Order: sequence, then C-alpha cells, then structure tokens
Amino acid sequence: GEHTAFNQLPSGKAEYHGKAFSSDDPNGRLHYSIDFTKKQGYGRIEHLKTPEQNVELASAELKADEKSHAVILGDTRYGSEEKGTYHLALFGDRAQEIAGSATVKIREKVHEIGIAGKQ
Amino acid sequence: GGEHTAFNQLPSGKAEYHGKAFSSDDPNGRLHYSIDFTKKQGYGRIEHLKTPEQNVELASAELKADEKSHAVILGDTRYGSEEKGTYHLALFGDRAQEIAGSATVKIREKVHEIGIAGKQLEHHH
Repeated sequence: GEHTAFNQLPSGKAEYHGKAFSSDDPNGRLHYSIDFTKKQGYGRIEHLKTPEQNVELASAELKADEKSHAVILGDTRYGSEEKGTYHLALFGDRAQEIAGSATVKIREKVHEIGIAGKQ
Repeated sequence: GGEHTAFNQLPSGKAEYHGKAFSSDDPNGRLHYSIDFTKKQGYGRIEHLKTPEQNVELASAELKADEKSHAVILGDTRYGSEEKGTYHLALFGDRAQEIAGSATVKIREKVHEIGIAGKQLEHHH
C-alpha cells in the first residue's frame, strides 16, 4: 500500500521476486535482496528476450527521498559495465513490496524497464 | 547519444513530450508531459490504459539535479485530485530530447507500477 518511511524500516533482510517489463516485453523477472541492517540492496533483471536488458541492479544504498520514503537509487550493469540507473521504492509496514524502474542504454538507445517485486 | 541530460545543459522555453505508458498487464497507454524549462517545472498525464484509475495526472513538480548532476523530476500521481502515489522522470540527450521513468498508482491497497517514456514533440520560447 503506502510508501515505507525510511525511519520506519523493518529489521534484518528481505528477498523479492516479481516482474520486469519493458514497453515491448512484459515477461521479464526481477530478483532483489535488501539488507535492512546494512542499508543496502542489489539484484538483477532476467528473462527479457533482449539479452543486454537482463541487467545487474548493482549494490546501492537504501536512503530517504525528499518525502522521507525509503528508496534505492543505483546503477544498472551488464558484463560489469554501467548501462544506466535504477530507482526502487519500498511499500508496506514491513517493506513487503518494491516497485520502480530501470534504464538500460543499448547502442545509444535508452530502454525503460518497469520493475515490481514482493517478499 | 542516449546520455542523461546534465542539469547545466537544460534548454529554455517549454517542451511537450508524447510517448508510451505501460503497466505489467497493459502496454498500450500514452504519456503526455510538459516541461517548462524556464520555471523548472513539469506536469502531465497518463491516458489510454484499460484500467481507468491508472490514467493518472502526473502533478506539477520541480525539475532539479540528482546526485550525479542529471536533470530529474520527482512528483505526485493523482486521480480525481487525490494523491495515488508518485512518479519519477529523468531527462535524456543534450537538449532533453527524451524523458523516461515510472509512476506508481495505488488502487484498493494494491500498488501498480507504470513505465513511462516520451520524446519531444514540440518546443517553444
């Protein structure tokens, strides 16, 4: 439901699975891990038909945005090279859900990928 | 080519963006978005998604620099004037030719993620 407030973050670690969908491919999958104690998250997009869109969602810090909402802003990578960025927001009293998006630049073309996951 | 617009490379005037709005179950929506570069404000709307409540207003929000000096917009999503969530956009190209990001819409305690992307259709001063 509501955005998880940064100063209301649950304790420990969480694992998320869900969908990754581009404008022409609704069939990708998201895997994402959050360590609430270390304030860190990372994951990956998989199963999109374009191999280069199956990016690593590189290790990034869990921080507050200007509305005090718990967010993660990180880099997207493919073969260890930076391809763009991703933005995730946490939802629920226990950060049960994550949603946001990722960009992947392929041959000077930017691809926008919607991402969503649940514990 | 395809790089983030640096906040100090922003054009002036106003630009209109048209493009796609796509949820995990509906790839056929449309984005309309206006950026007033002089006032550093943007707003728009999502339309043509089959679920009426997903056709949100992307409320007026500030155009600012992110931590990498990239031009971005973070604002609220609304439907019937009520807040439904938030949206984020990033600007791409040396003249902010494109925008891409996403919007969240909460419907009956369920959060819906909508991918959004647009290209400059019109620019005036």
